[PDB]
Amino acid sequence: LVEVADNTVDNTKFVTSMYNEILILGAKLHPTLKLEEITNRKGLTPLALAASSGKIGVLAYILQREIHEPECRHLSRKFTEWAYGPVHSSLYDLSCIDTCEKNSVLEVIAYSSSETPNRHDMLLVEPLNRLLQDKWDRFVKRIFYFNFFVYCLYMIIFTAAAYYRPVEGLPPYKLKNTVGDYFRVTGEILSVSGGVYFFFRGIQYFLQRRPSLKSLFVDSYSEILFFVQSLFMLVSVVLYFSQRKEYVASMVFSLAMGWTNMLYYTRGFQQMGIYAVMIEKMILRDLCR
Amino acid sequence: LLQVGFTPDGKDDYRWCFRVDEVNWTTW
Amino acid sequence: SYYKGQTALHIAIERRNMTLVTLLVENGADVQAAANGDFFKKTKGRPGFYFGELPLSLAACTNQLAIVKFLLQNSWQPADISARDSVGNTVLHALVEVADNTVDNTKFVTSMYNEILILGAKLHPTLKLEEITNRKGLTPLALAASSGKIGVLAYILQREIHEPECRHLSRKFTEWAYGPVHSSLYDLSCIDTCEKNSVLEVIAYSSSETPNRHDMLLVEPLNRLLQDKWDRFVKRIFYFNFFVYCLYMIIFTAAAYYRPVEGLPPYKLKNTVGDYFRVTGEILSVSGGVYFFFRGIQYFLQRRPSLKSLFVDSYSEILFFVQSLFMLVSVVLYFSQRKEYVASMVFSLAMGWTNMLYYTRGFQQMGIYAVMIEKMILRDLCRFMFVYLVFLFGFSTAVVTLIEDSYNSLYSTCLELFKFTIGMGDLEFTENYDFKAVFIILLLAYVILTYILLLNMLIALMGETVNKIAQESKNIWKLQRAITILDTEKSFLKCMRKAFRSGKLLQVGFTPDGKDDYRWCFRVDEVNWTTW
Amino acid sequence: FMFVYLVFLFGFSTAVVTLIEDSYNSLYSTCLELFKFTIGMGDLEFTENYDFKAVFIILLLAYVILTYILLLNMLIALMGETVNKIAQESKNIWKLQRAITILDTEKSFLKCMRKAFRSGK
Ligand SMILES: C=C(C)[C@]12C[C@@H](C)[C@@]34O[C@](Cc5ccccc5)(O[C@@H]1[C@@H]3C=C(COC(=O)Cc1ccc(O)c(OC)c1)C[C@]1(O)C(=O)C(C)=C[C@@H]41)O2
Ligand SMILES: C=C(C)[C@]12C[C@@H](C)[C@@]34O[C@](Cc5ccccc5)(O[C@@H]1[C@@H]3C=C(COC(=O)Cc1ccc(O)c(OC)c1)C[C@]1(O)C(=O)C(C)=C[C@@H]41)O2
Repeated sequence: LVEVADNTVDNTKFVTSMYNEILILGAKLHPTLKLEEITNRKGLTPLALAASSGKIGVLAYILQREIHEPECRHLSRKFTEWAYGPVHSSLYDLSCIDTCEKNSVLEVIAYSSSETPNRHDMLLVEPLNRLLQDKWDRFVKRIFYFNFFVYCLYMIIFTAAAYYRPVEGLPPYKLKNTVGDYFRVTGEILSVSGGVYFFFRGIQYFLQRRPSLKSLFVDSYSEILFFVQSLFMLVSVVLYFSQRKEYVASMVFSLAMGWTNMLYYTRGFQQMGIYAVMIEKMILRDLCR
Repeated sequence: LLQVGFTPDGKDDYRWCFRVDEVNWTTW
Repeated sequence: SYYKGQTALHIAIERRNMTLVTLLVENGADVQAAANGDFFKKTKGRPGFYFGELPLSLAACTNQLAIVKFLLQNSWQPADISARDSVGNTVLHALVEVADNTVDNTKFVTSMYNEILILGAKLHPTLKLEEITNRKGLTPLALAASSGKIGVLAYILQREIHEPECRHLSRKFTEWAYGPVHSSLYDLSCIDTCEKNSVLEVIAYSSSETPNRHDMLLVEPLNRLLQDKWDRFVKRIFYFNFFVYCLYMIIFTAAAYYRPVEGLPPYKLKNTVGDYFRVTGEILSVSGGVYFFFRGIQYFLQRRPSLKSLFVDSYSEILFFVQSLFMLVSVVLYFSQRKEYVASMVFSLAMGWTNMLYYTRGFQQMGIYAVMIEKMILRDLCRFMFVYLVFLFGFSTAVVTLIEDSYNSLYSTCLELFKFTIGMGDLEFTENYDFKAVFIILLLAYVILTYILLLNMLIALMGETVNKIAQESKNIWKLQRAITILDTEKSFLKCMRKAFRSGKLLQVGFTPDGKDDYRWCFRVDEVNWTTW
Repeated sequence: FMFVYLVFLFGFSTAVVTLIEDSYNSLYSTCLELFKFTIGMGDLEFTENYDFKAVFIILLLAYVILTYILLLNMLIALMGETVNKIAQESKNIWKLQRAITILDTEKSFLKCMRKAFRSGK
């Protein structure tokens, strides 16, 4: 019933109605068993299937499914606490919406391939929008701002240690006995440590997701760019340990990438996001072809 | 994490919840 | 707190229970008591619905005309139409803010407002309920005008009641209708120069958050009154203001052009006609500076605008204050015996000349250019500079680090790459810098990324802005004219006193108390023959 | 749009020439150099050692951003709207011009109208 849906008002209404009827009848026949917990070969429930395949009608039905019938209450997903007037307090189940299993509605909508048609409008469904806003206001916001602040500091140190690179002799360079030399070597170490961190982050992301080659750039632009910056710094340090003057040619690439990559954090504001999105599409659709 | 209903099997069910509110007065 | 004072009467009223609400009062329940709580208060932080604290206010705001009528005429304890809650908003206030600016809701709220007004007048002809203000000290008319409730404002301004017993209630009086023409008389009792708040003075000084302010001035009496004011005395005062500022700019330019270049400031007044003219010009310039300084300070004290809306709604005032500031600093440094007065003086002068776009607000066709330049500098350019500077600084640190062994200093790299952004660069690739291929790759990437991608991105965004704020030119112009008229009227008290804002001061009806009422009026006419 | 542009040009050029009265020697040459700045044919040399160099740089960078980028593209968008408006309805635009041409040609020569036999019959 989930995949037979075609995302039209008539078909969605019909499929949801008959889904309700079959669910009620099965519950009447077999109250002991619950049919919504059984997964297919891919190991995802009908709720997860509807969320993943873009079936916005079925997902909207299941998420806020309210059954008023007294004998059928455990079936209801959303409970209406009270309604004094225009306000109507409601309680949503959230039983398998966040941190539920290897698959969940949020974790599946977020990690779509961009082929899904309704992913942009899928997050508009009441419980998901409210839950995401609550998460953002609760603890995610300050962690994001701390992440942005630390990367801003890392870019400042990377820029300063790149600006004052010694110009006399061939690499490596003996650690001169001075405060300035100590600061320069500390800055180099901080830069390379950031490089290793970003390298492992990128590798583990690519192992987890394992994106298809065609959709490697449509949906992982920023991850590709952070991996490329880390790669260039890694090659630079390798060539600096290999006693060649050609570490700077890779280092400038790494640094300009590093600075233009703070457009990744413009994703956190409502007004400033589009500039970071335009630059992406305009470089992949138009310019490339 | 509250229990808001009773299962047909007679055992109380405890489930997570997330209270929300909305405004719609055009329907009276 | 949450339920403070809340009783089953409130639920029955909100549940549209005809009898239960009746039974509560029949038993002896008193409605004069009110329920106040965080849920009832008008707070956006938490869910709530403000219908007023008075139970009569609750019943009225809940669309129950029969029940409120019964309560008002209830024998046991009639509800007090004049009751005011802790906030101050009486029933009329509550009806005003409960409006949501929709055809159905506006029609309903206006209709029930009329019914309650007529009923109260019947009960208490002696008292008039529309003159009582809330804690903020503004009437329901002023509340509707301020909060953007265009439906309620349009209702109250042109409220015509044909009923013979209810005539003093009517705001607009129709003198006669020979045909398509229908002479009308509007009250104007509290529309201009009424109190510390008035409909015009409140619409003009909105925060731009109000949705209908541009379309609020379209209401008949206000548009007619503003046009009459503009045609009567405001127009020549505006043109005299523009002429005097044009002369002040000419003198400021001439005395700035012929500044002495020998020695350090101050300069001894040479015995000549030219020197006398130069010192006279300097004095005229500084006097203009003091005038603009005090004008700006008094404006900022009167309005006291919020920091966020300091630039959205006071662009021109900020610019005039900044010009005055630069001249003041220039004169201070000229009295401090430093040659650095000219550096501030040129800023002051270019500001002065480009500020005559303020007076382009007075023409219909020329206004938009002064409006575009504003939005395009505050919305687009400001936030696009963040996007551009990460690019410029990243690529310039990159470039200067590459060839540290035109592009010598970080400043010169910044300048050369800015000219690359705006199409005035030259890709010479002549001098033999180290790592030439990497240098070429960097700057070609930079040109394609900024000159082609980013610059045209900005150009398309600004074109969208221009397209957006060029279609609706009339609305853009009319509000600027309204603010100009209000400020000109307020500048000179005798100007308003002898302007005779109202068309006439006539008595057109008799009050229920039997004493003739004399009120201001402003005759208007209109044409509509499709209705026969 | 020339009214809007000339306040900018004259204010900024009086400003520039007053600053460095101690290419940019005469007010005429300031006007010409800044007009080429408006239409993208200027050069920000910043070479000769004028007094108050930082203020000079700030003035001309402000001028370029304000006129070359903001104002010129404002005008270009406005003219594009004009072209868009009067290019959609080409047939109407043409037919009236043809009508006036026909009327004037007919009126120019009286014998032309006399022997033209305006009416079919
Ligand atoms: C992986 C890819 C596509 C990419 C890596 C480098 C080589 C890149 O050139 C490109 C190809 C290119 C080059 C020049 C013009 C257009 C495209 O585009 C980016 C890439 C293109 C630019 C612009 O990058 C952006 O779009 C900013 C951005 C937008 C949204 C984001 O979420 C984001 O996250 C990091 C970054 C920056 C560079 O990385 C950079 O700083 C320099 C010196 C090279 C640019 O290759
Ligand atoms: C208070 C603000 C915003 C402002 C003051 C000065 C510094 C200003 O640069 C800005 C920032 C700026 C600079 C360069 C390009 C864009 C923006 O914009 C104006 C300000 C921007 C310009 C353009 O001003 C205008 O928009 C004209 C104008 C339009 C509508 C008006 O109602 C108006 O009333 C006075 C003026 C003129 C300057 O004041 C000027 O003449 C010079 C030399 C500096 C310009 O700062």
